[PDB]
Amino acid sequence: KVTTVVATPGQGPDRPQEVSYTDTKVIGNGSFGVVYQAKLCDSGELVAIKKVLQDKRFKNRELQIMRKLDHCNIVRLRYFFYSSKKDEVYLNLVLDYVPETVYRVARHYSRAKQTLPVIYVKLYMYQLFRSLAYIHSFGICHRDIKPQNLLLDPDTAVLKLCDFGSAKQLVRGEPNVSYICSRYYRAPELIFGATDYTSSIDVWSAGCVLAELLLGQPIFPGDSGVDQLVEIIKVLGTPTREQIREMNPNYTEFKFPQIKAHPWTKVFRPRTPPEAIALCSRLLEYTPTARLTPLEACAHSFFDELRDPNVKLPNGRDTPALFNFTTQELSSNPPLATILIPPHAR
Amino acid sequence: KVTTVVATPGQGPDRPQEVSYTDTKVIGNGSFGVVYQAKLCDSGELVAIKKVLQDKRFKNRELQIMRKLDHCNIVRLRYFFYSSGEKKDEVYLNLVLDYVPETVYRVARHYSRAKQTLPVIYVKLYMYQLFRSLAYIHSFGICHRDIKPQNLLLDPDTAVLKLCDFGSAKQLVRGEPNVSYICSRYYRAPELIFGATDYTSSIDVWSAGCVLAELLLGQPIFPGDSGVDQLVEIIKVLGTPTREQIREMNPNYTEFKFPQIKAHPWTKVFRPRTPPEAIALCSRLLEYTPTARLTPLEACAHSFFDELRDPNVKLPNGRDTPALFNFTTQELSSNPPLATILIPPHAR
Amino acid sequence: PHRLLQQLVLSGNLIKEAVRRLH
Amino acid sequence: RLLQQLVLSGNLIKEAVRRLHS
Ligand SMILES: O=c1[nH]cc(-c2ccc(O)cc2)c2sc(-c3ccncc3)cc12
Ligand SMILES: O=c1[nH]cc(-c2ccc(O)cc2)c2sc(-c3ccncc3)cc12
Repeated sequence: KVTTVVATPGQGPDRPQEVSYTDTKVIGNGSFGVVYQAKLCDSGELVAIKKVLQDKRFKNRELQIMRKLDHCNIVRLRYFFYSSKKDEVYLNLVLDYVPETVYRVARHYSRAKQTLPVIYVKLYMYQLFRSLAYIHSFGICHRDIKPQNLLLDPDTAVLKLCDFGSAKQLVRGEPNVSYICSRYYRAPELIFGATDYTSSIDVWSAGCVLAELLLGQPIFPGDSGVDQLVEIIKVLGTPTREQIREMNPNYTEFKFPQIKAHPWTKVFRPRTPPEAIALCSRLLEYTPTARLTPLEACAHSFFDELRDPNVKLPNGRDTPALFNFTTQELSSNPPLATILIPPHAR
Repeated sequence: KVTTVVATPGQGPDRPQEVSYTDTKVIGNGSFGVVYQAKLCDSGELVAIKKVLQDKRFKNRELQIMRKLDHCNIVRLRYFFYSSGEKKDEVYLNLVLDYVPETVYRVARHYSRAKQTLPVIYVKLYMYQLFRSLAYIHSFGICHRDIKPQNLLLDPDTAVLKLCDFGSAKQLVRGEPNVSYICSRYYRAPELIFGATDYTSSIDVWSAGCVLAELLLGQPIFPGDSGVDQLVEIIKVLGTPTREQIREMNPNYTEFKFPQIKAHPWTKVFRPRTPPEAIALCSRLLEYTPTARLTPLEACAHSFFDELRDPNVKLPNGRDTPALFNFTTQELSSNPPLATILIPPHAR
Repeated sequence: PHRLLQQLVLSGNLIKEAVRRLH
Repeated sequence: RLLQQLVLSGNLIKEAVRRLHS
């Protein structure tokens, strides 16, 4: 069937308009809601429609958040609309469809017993850090960074961050739930029960993604909340009293056996690019404030090849847009712009 | 016992002057000449006097290069003067330098003897200052050509490093050929071994890379028994070069076929406890492709040096770090956008 | 470990218990 | 003397690999 709705532009404005779409099929079902794929009649362009049950006298966090965003590495909100079980209200997020994920790409190499080419590791991570730099600049923390939430256009290698269903605009002093983020990517402060954490939890999760791309498997595969810390301790060792205070000031453990960190160079297979390991060690820190900011990560030596005039994908194609920074995106450290934007890009 | 001579200031009115000094004692001999320690009568300050047999009417390269340099990380030329032996036309050039008591060589050997690895903080501090002095001299097109731990002077209290021995140094002019058999063997860049005459100042960066690796290993990374054996030691780590890399090293060299050897992993070259950023920096220095190596300024900006940019950093002896961020515009000439990294917030 | 974790966090025994599970 | 000759004759790498496999 062809389906016609009255919908509001994502950005917008903001004047409701008629939108028609067809070829509606389910591509996901969860405790959050349902996701459909569809085709826009006027355009031909494919879209994902995320349908969520909505408390009619409450505002939706994800919507409010999605409306603020416009960035080449974030999934675009094209439209939103409501339905109508009788008195029941659903909010529908109409998103640009993206066929692949970093998960399903890394899984393909992992099953073929091989590692993702270094160049893609640079491309995906760099675009990830950019999306973080952008959302963090509004004070928005994603709270669910993982490979499944990193969409990929397999031809252009454009990465788009998706799934803001856990996202929140963080306000200091106002506490946030600790049981958040997928377990494998959950920062240690969260496991320790922090309610006063920051956007740097996303950087930790970004480190786990990086490490995972390097190992061909999750670096910290905890079987449970407690086991997740066991897994972290195997690599980082136990945290110092000062690191514990920095993660959660309201947590005290007077007595515990101290364990030294495992060397980073032995965590990864011997041929792992040393610069990838070096970057990893500055993301996977216990001390939340010692982690690199996303912008700082973007400027790391590891992404130097991306700044080289002559860089190409293995498929011969040019790389996607990497250097189109905005003042919003650079706001945490505006001077870094002259390093992030190479001379050949101005 | 006061020795008095007419000497010319290193920088730089050019007007000659009577200079007196005392306590003249020999601190080193070699095929270059002699180095003395002495004490200036005029201020009590210690000096080194490098005496070299020199032949007019030919310029001394070392002299000309040294008269141009004024930098906290380069041994200062205070005066120079000529003297004569007694055997007709036997003329000596004397470089009067600021005396600096220790070397990176002597300090590393002390740690190696006591079966200790050099504390990583000192590795960052020494290397950073080395690259800073490299950026400085390279900005004039000057290539040192003999970077090695013995040529890095050290004040053991302040941890100030000063580059010295400009006896191999040369102002490189693109298009004008330079000699290949240069540098101390262990620190000699592979393009030099391949016979290149069209090389650049990136040969100092390779040598800097060998100093870094040595401080991490407690011994030389490439201890070749000969010129050919030097390439062997390099191949043991880097593997054989590609046809492209060979062309980058010396376009006038070709070898059609050769047995391929693969690189040894950087993480296995160093011991497990080696900081990953140190290895990473090293991997960006010890490259076959000379243009692929970091510039000295880029090297200064590498994350391995981030601890030095921390406002709270202290030397293990309790002292503050020396001046690290007083960059002039001449220093930043090759790359101003790097000032964002290089000069931290608290230092502006 | 959701109630277990909660108990470990409230009791001040998290690191002790994680270290034990390391062996 | 020897290094110069291997450079000029284009036999450096061959000779170095051989020496490594001694
Ligand atoms: O926000 C989202 N939450 C959850 C899912 C989801 C849920 C259950 C599954 O089995 C798979 C995916 C998706 S799929 C998606 C998307 C897909 C393609 N182009 C744009 C957006 C957004 C979201
Ligand atoms: O330029 C130089 N060449 C060679 C030596 C040398 C000579 C014989 C050895 O056994 C060791 C080193 C020295 S020592 C030196 C110096 C020393 C202290 N403060 C300032 C300068 C400069 C030079």
